[PDB]
Amino acid sequence: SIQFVDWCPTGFKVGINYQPPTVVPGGDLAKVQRAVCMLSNTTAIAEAWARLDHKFDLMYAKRAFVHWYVGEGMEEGEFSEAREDMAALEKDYEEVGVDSVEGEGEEEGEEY
Amino acid sequence: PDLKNVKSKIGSTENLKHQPGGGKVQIINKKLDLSNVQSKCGSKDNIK
Repeated sequence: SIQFVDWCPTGFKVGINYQPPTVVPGGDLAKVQRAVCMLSNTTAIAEAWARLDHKFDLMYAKRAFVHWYVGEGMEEGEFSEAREDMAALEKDYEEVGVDSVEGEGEEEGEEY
Repeated sequence: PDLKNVKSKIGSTENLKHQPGGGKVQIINKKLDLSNVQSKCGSKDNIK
């Protein structure tokens, strides 16, 4: 129920060191015999990148603040170049969420 | 605004021709030829 991608055949990596976490003065952690860093690659962040790309759109539609950048010698074509790249990403993060489905329609059984 | 066309890059959409395809296996068996063979002692005809 901690959902991995459906396609996943393998999806963990391990690493182990003897040194524990260390206390710094002024610090905020408790002193402990053991610890874990974790890095997770996941499809979920992509919706938070739609939040930011919608926060881009809503200003760009108003050319809000745009002049601060054109005068620096880059274009309004250079916003849309970088904007079109966020769309290729949004649309590929969708693709790596896919349940290995590559079909076109849907199909049904016998019910009453 | 308008984006006209945009698409994903790069994964399962670029794989759709190559399965890959499978194969076939076989045994791994023979016989031997027995057609030359006779017993190497042989006195019973000496009844003659």
